[PDB]
Amino acid sequence: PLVVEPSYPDLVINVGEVTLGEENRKKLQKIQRDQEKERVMRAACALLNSGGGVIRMAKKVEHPVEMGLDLEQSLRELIQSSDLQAFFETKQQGRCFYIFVKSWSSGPFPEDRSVKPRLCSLSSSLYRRSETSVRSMDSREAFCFLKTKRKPDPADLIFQKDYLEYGEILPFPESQLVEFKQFSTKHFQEYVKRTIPEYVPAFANTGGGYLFIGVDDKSREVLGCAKENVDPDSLRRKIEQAIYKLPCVHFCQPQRPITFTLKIVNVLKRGELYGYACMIRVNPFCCAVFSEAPNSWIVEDKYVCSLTTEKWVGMMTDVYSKKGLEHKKELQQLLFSVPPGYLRYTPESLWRDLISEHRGLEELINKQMQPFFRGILIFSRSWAVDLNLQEKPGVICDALLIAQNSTPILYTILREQDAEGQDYCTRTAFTLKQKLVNMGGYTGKVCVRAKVLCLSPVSPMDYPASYSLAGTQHMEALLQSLVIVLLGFRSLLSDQLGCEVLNLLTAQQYEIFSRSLRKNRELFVHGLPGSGKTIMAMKIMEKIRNVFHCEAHRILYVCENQPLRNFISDRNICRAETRKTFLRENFEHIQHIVIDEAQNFRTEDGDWYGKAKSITRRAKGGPGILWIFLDYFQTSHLDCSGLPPLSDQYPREELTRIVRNADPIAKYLQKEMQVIRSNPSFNIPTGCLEVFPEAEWSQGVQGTLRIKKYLTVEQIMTCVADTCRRFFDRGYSPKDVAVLVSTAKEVEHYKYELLKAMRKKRVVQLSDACDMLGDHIVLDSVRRFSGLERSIVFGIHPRTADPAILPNVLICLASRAKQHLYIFPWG
Amino acid sequence: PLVVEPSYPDLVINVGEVTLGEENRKKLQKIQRDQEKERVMRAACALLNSGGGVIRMAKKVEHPVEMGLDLEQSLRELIQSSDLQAFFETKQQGRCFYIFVKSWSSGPFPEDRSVKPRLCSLSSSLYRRSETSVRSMDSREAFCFLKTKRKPDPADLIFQKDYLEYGEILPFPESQLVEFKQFSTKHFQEYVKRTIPEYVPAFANTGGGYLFIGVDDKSREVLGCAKENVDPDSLRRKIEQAIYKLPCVHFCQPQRPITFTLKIVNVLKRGELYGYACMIRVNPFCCAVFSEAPNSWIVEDKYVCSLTTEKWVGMMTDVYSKKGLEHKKELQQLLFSVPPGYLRYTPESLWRDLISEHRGLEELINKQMQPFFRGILIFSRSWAVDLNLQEKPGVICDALLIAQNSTPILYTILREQDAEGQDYCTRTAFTLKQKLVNMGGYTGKVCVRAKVLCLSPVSPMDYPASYSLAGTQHMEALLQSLVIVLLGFRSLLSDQLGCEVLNLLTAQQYEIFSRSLRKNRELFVHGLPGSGKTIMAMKIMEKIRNVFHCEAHRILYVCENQPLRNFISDRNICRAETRKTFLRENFEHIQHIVIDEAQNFRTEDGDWYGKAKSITRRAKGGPGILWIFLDYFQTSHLDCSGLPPLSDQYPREELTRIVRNADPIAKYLQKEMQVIRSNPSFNIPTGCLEVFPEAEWSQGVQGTLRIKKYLTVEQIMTCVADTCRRFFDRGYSPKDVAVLVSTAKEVEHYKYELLKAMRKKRVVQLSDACDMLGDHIVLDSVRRFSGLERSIVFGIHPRTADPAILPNVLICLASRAKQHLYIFPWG
RNA sequence: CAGAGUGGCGCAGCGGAAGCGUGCGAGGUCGAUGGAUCGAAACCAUCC
RNA sequence: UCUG
Ligand SMILES: [Mg+2]
Ligand SMILES: [Mg+2]
Ligand SMILES: [Mg+2]
Ligand SMILES: [Mn+2]
Ligand SMILES: [Mn+2]
Ligand SMILES: [Mn+2]
Ligand SMILES: [Zn+2]
Ligand SMILES: [Zn+2]
Repeated sequence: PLVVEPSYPDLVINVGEVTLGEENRKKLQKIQRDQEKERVMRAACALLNSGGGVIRMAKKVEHPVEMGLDLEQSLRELIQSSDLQAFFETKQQGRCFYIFVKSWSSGPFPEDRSVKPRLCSLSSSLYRRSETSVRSMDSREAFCFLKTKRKPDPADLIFQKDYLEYGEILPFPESQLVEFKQFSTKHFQEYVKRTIPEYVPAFANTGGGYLFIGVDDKSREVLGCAKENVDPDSLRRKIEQAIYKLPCVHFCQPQRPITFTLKIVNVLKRGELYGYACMIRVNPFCCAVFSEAPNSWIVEDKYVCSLTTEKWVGMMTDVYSKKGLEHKKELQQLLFSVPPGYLRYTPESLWRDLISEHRGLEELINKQMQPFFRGILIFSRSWAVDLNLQEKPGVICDALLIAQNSTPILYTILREQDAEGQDYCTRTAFTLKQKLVNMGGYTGKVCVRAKVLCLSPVSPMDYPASYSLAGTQHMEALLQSLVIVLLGFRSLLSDQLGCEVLNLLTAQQYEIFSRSLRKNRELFVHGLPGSGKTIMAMKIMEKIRNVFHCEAHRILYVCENQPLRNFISDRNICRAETRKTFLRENFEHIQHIVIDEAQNFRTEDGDWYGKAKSITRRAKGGPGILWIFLDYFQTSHLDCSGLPPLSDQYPREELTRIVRNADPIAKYLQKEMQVIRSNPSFNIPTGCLEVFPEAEWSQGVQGTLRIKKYLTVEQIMTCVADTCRRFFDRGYSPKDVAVLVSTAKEVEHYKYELLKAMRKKRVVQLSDACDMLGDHIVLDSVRRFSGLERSIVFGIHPRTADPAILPNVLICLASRAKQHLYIFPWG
Repeated sequence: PLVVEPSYPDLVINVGEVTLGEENRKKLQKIQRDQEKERVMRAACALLNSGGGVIRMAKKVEHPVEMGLDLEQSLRELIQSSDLQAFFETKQQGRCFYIFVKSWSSGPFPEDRSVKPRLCSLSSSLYRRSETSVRSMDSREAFCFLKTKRKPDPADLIFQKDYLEYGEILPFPESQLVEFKQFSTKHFQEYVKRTIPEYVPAFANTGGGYLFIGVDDKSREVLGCAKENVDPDSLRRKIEQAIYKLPCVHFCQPQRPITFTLKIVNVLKRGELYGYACMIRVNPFCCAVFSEAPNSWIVEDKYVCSLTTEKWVGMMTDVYSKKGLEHKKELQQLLFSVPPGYLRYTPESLWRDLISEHRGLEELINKQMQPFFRGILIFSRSWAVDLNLQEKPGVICDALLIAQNSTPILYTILREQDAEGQDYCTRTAFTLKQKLVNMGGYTGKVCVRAKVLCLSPVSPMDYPASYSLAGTQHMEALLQSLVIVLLGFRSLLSDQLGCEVLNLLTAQQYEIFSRSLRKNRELFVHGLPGSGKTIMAMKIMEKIRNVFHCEAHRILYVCENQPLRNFISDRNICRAETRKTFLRENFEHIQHIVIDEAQNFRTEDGDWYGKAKSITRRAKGGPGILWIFLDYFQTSHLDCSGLPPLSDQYPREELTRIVRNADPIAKYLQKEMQVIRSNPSFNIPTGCLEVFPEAEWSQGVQGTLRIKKYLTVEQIMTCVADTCRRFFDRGYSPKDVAVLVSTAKEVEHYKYELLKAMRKKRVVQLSDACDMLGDHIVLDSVRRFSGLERSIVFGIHPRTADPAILPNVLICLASRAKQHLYIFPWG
């Protein structure tokens, strides 16, 4: 058998001794020549179908040789093209000959998915009748034929005869429906056994037909087989067994076997029995019939394995993320932008952390990076763990180099040398390359070299020059495949990519939403939790600036909460104020007004809606913009909000697509919204909560949601500290974490407890919700975090005065978490 | 030579005598065998590339014979598939052998454009270096190669040498970049000259390479050619001339020629000059290099012609109604819906006219139609005229039969037997079939039979059974291709299809528009001329009833003009009234109000807008719907309309896509809207007319715009009557025509004047705009025709009392025509 | 435009099979691959 | 691969 070599960062199949050179291979005997050719072609097919690799063969002479015409032609047949260089490149050194094989297909969703076949095969074992000849279907023909099958005569006169005259002439020729065969003179039963697989499947795959055995096909003479040579019952039994032995694959019901009529008739010479002639009528088969199992190979674990018939048909007829595939170019430009003329280290925060914790690491890396002038060096605590592989103690970090005029290199940094370091690095590089091809959908020639570096005080293959990243196009394509690969795993870079995907989804929804600016002066925006209400408000204030050409301070933003007010003020896109400040001060200078979280306003301090109406109507350019954003699921009090009735809240816009939270958080939000609908708060007008989220909408961004109950306050705080420490060690910054509590009164108690639990984790700095721009964890109440978001949120003991409002507080908490949400309910 | 036979309704190529049968073809000399094969393959390639046809060949034997293995294999090579039955079917009758060829690709926009090449070829003449061998690209390979090009070494150490030593061993083998040749005799010059065309193009197309002439293949020793056989100057001249003789095609700029380096180096023997060795370095070429012209054939005019290199590359790399292509299925189910279980005649009005005009036509057709149980028979005055061919006097009618278990048949009915009737029918059927394939994109096996019928009391070819319409799928696909074909011509059916296309575009825009119903209670809809405003209003009322579940009489429609009132009222979708009636009467039972053409309202009778506000505000579902449709380009007076200010007209919806007029009418409306914008009326709001048509929007519907000036009134009347008579002869109805005049005072004059002409055309029935549902020509004023539309409009002498109102009239007139507009201005 | 590639060397076969002349019983799978044929070096195609 |  063929076995993949284990100590390489690629798929490497050793095919042993092979005779190379056209003269050398012509001097061989055909049997050994064909055996060597078949070995090489099985290896090539497996590598084509398994993501690419290297074929290693020892050559018997030192001097450079040509591969050979038969091997060339077999590779051409394998890829159905004369463009060998697109998939095969050879190098040779000393007594070694290498064939570097590119993947035939890459990714779960190729562009050519409906155009080209998924596999390469040495043979498909599919035959069809083409006029008077039987022709094997190549990979493309078999693909089309299986697609067709999957989508939902004077010969009969002779067939009806119960006997034939020796030397009789049949009145028709061979055709699409008729075949004439003579009997072999030597081995009659072996001959029929050989003949049935060639012709019966071909007729079955195309309209059926007649097979006459014992007929000269040049004369159409009936000859048959001498009775001394054949026994009709044995012949019939052999024929039937051969026909029933043929593999068949059904795309339908019922799955009845091949339908055929077999007649053995007497051949009478001068009216007396001379011999027997065989006639088979093959009726058209509903689906594909194979002469035998297809000759297609693939790499499974560490072995080169042939595909079964049904597995082959499944591949030929049939955690990935569609959002990554859709946005790969934008995501790559955002995170992995490749600069001109200098080498970039990312993530910068993790790089700075690593060089601070480890002495000489910066010098080691900078020394190793001297040869490379342009590219990106992507760091990580453990690329192995990033790819769902086992962590290795002693590995300081891993770095992936993607630089111009170089192949991808995975670096593993060790504090001190270890025996398993090289094996660990090779395993990680192999996994990364296979992911880049099979999950990331990279269609080029790719290799990842595994190099182990040490801090304290098998040989790599030389790949062809086509495996070095030539320039910007190659680097960007490889980095987009890397984006797709990373989005399928849990890691720091994966979470950053998920944040950017959520931002892109919000941008799409905002592009749709902003068309309402030209069409409404007053507008009531009813957004659902996680629908991006506040992002929409900020972007619409920006757009108002450019559309009405008014100076930024002419636009006013009103909200209920000081933390949200401060967050909006930090961007300088407008003037931001709280309901109380808005009602107290004077704003005749304001043209346009945007009100957010209007469901949380209150009437005691005045008629804010009337004041906003007056201010916007007294504008110079007609009645100014007055857009009121609100979300009735996120009501924080049972009092009157001061909004107009639901009948008078027109014109209306609905933000129903969740674009701000990962998939688990969005599902939790939907369930909580349904619970709210079942038990609505009585201050909300009856018909408000009948807004339903988009039925088939999903974010395609993976996140985290854990509910940890029955814990004490001390246990909760210890768990929070441990999780935060793990995130920070992996490379998350503190400013991506928020701890939200039941009420503002418990904030100080839980703050002291969190500091007690965190002083063990080397960080002692917390922040209030009013300082979102600081590099610290924010601890506050769910109420005071309205409109603000963090990647990681810890929800501690969500509870309120009215059990009816507890689902509301759960929604308000869950909607603040973008990717990771930890809830610690009461017990 | 090969010429298509003229007597047939298909492309028929006569290839003459051909030897058929494998045993008979083996007896031939190779020269004759190959000549016959080449002739048959030229015919097959031409038919594949020209929409299909029949190859006729006379065979030398009476009895049936198989085609022959070489012919089978050539056909398989031509279609790059063993599925011969998909494109070729054979029949033989006595001494004639027929090959029925299907089109390779159909239509200007095939669904597989990016996958398969548009042409079949005998050879592409494109060669690539494939390791150590040169291979020609098949059609698919060349398609991919030209698609790629269309986008905007130790060998060098031996090449750089000034001289070589006899017996020197080259240290490299033949490879992707190196080719060795060794000619040892006289004729060395001819050998290298004919070596150039096969190796230089391959290297040029495949990244360049080296050609060493004078190197032993097996040992790689430099031997060269004895001095006495080679003259270096002459050799260089031949090599350069051969290289520059190679055809090249450029997709780029600059179109620089092929770049190469040629060296004739001295081969020394112990320091003594022995001979010459020739070395060529071929650099990669920007584009495709051909060894010769491609071998591809096509039928143009009556000849089978070979494509030139440039035409072949164009066809391999590069009226057609795209709207028809998009909507073919809906258009077919609308106009050519095939019924189950009976034969349908269309158009029904034209059929009735024909059988009323001609005695015995009904029995003739019904007796001819007995064999057919299911299908459709499509009548016309002249299908030849419909297909832009010449009209033939004596043809009563043409009918296209599309029935199950039959081939398409075009019937030509003559009043009396004629000699040229069969030629006319055959030409029409040939044109129809060729259009169905090359313009309607029909990818099945299609033939149109041509039968001539006589009202007064070359043999046809028998097609394979696969050309008969098996059932619903084939008949519907053929009728959809017919829809596409008809939409590219002028005819009654083409106009009906264009009307349905306009309706489908309006329906798409209404689906986009109706989403505003949930979001708005008050809405001001600002439509441009031809934007479907009234259709939107009607459909929105229909949706209001369905969504609010209120009875139709609860919805009120208010307009300015009695004819539009009547037209809307007859729909029974609502209560419809005029402005004055609305002010006068009581409407407390009304929930919703829709107001159309609001810019034409007047303030004299009262505050209609205030009344509508009051009525709608007090509905059960809160404030009721109050949608006000209006178009300021279509104003009818200089007086105040009573609408609220433009700033107060919010929220707004703008209908900017023209969906109710054909392309010429839409372009005319766009041109005149600029004239309006140049000088708007003083009563019109300042900024309202700043709305613009959708930039890249086109209906894709053919229409007619004719402006006939410098004519007197009787000339106008005669032209109108003549055009109406021509339309009615072709089969149009009088209810498709409107004659619009400047004012109602001139209506009485023009009505008598128009009758004075129509009494010569045998129509004496006219009506005003209030009888739009009758079977008569409508004559009325342009303003009185507000909100209504007809397929054919004659606009006569537009006029007004003030130049300030003059600009609107031409738009207000042109917007009322759907497909045909005739304007008769002053002069 | 055609032809040739079978014992070290030169060569005949022309549908059932490995032989002749030279060189000394030995010496080749009839240039390679694929195809038709019940069946080949022999018929067909492509390639070197 | 070579030859006429
Ligand atoms: Mg013989
Ligand atoms: Mg052979
Ligand atoms: Mg066989
Ligand atoms: Mn046969
Ligand atoms: Mn070679
Ligand atoms: Mn060579
Ligand atoms: Zn089946
Ligand atoms: Zn070029």
